[PDB]
Formats: sequence, C-alpha cells, structure tokens
Amino acid sequence: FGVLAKIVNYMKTRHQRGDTHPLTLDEILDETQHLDIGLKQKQWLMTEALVNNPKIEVIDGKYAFKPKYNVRDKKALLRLLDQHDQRGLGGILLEDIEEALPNSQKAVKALGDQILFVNRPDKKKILFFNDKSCQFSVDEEFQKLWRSVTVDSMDEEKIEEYLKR
Amino acid sequence: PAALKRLAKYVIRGFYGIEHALALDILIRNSCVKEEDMLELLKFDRKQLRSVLNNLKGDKFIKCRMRYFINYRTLVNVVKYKLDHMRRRIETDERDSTNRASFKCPVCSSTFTDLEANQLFDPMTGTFRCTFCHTEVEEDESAMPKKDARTLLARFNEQIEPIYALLRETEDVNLAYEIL
Ligand SMILES: [Zn+2]
Repeated sequence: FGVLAKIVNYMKTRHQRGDTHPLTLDEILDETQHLDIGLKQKQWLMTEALVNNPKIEVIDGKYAFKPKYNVRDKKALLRLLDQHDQRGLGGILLEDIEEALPNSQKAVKALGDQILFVNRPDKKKILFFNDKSCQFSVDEEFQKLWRSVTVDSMDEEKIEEYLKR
Repeated sequence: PAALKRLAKYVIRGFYGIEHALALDILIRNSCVKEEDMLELLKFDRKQLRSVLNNLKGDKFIKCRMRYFINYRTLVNVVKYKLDHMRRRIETDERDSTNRASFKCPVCSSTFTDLEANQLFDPMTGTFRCTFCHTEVEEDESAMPKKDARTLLARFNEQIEPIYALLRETEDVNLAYEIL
C-alpha cells in the first residue's frame, strides 16, 4: 500500500521534472530498485489498484497521461488560458505549479496580458480569470461609488421615478 | 439581448470588483444553477461567495427561486433601474453645493454667511467681529472647493457623457426593444 503511494508521489515529481513518457509498473520497480516487493503484491498493485486509479490511462500495456487528467503542453496553455468566451472558467495556482515550472514567472507575464488573480478558498489559494473593460472614471476609487447607488430600500427607486416625471 | 449583455459587461467593469463581475457574468446567461454547483464552478469560498451573493442580492442585482434548495438568477429589470439610480447620483452631484457668500473667522475656523454679516458687523472698527472670539473675517473655502476641483469633476461628468451617449443609444435600442 505504502509503496504505491510512494510510486504516485514519485510519478507526480517525475511528471513535474518533465518525463511524461509512457511506462510500466515493472519499469518503475526497476528504476526505484524495489522489484523485490513480491509477485503477489506486484500483480495486485498492477491489475487492481493502477486500473481503478483514474489518474492514469492504460494504453495497450502501458500507462499514459501519468499523474492525473492533464494535457501538459509545456505549461504554455495560452489558448487554454484564453479559451474564447469560456475563459478557462478558471485556472488554479496549484495545478500550474504542479504542471512543470513555478507559476510566478508565468503569472507575472499573465498579469500584463489579460489575466487577474483573486485569493480564493483560503487567501492562500489563488485562481486566475480573464477581465476586459477598463474602469470608467478616475475618482479616488471607492468614495464616489459608495455615494452613487440606489437605496437598498423599497420606494426609494419610486422616489427617483417620481422626481423624473 | 446581446446589447444588454454588453451594456451589463459595461456595468460590471464600472461598478464592483472582478469577483462580483465574474458572478454577475455567469448569471447574465440566464443561469439557474445550484448554489453548490455555482460554488464548484466559481471555486470561491462557500461562506465568502455567499457574502458576495448576499451583497449582490440586497442592492437588488439578484432574484431567487426557492426550489429547500436555493437558486440564484439575475433580476429581470435590465440594468436601467441601476442606471437610473446612478444618474440620480450624478444628477445630485452636478448641483452646486458651494455658497457664493462666505466669511470665516481664522481663530475658530467656524463658517458664516451673508445672512450673518448684517449681525456680525462692528461699527467701532468698520468691519466684521466674530461672535464668541471677535476677530476679522475673510472669505471661507472650508470643506469647499477653492479652484477647479469640484468643477473638474463636473467636467469629468461632461467627459463621461459622450462615452455614455452610445450607452444612452444602447438604452434607446433597449427601450424600443420593449416591444420584443
Ligand atoms: Zn471667532
């Protein structure tokens, strides 16, 4: 059990490093020098666990798309970040970092294109989204907007209508 | 209502923050999504997103359907209600709040008007003496514009008005659109 969890963590790390190549359980045992895990355990890991794990795709006799549902491409998913009107819907700071390289350099670049960062979940988590229209008047930003609205309360709007007539 | 969709895209940019703008935008497409689903889709914090949703609901940006499952959807008034209110905000501003009649006592920094000048006179000096701390008074400019600045905002309002003309036309089209 533990061995498999160590395999998964290794597999994430190896994907981060760049080695997205398809491989087999036998190859991972070898490279980690843990072939002596026993044929019974080896098989159970292979033909029960790593088939019920939705993170890997089985192709012919080998495992693909390695650590999870991913598309990889050099973490330069510019079109994906674009994604027309859908606009990604929303990217995660954690996934881009896991993807290949640290986010910060890419984010800094992304901050000067069309992307915005919000501190979602626990101020520590960050999401990226796509803005568009600029703000319309250079006021001190916030004092005029606070003064500008229609009263939260009923019949106010009706007093504005009555004043117009 | 593609025009209204864009007029709304204007309104989100001008008004609140991008989180609010994002929440309004997903809703503009006639969203009737479950709050939990709207949470997963948006990936915000549940309590805080709800705070966003309550802030938007109370000013009257949102309408609900009690499905006891809670459902949110954009209120069916088509901004104009918001814009009309905002116009009044601008319309209030536009009006001059500065009095063209104005002395003040330098010591107590109090303010006085033309109405008090006929009583704040002193004949032994031929000029004005304050009520509780007799000193000469000269002009005011207290809590008021000295030069340009309220006027610059009025000019700003003037600058806003052409770039809002097309939007007023967007409203015109929308207002004819109330046959359709
Ligand atoms: Zn005085």
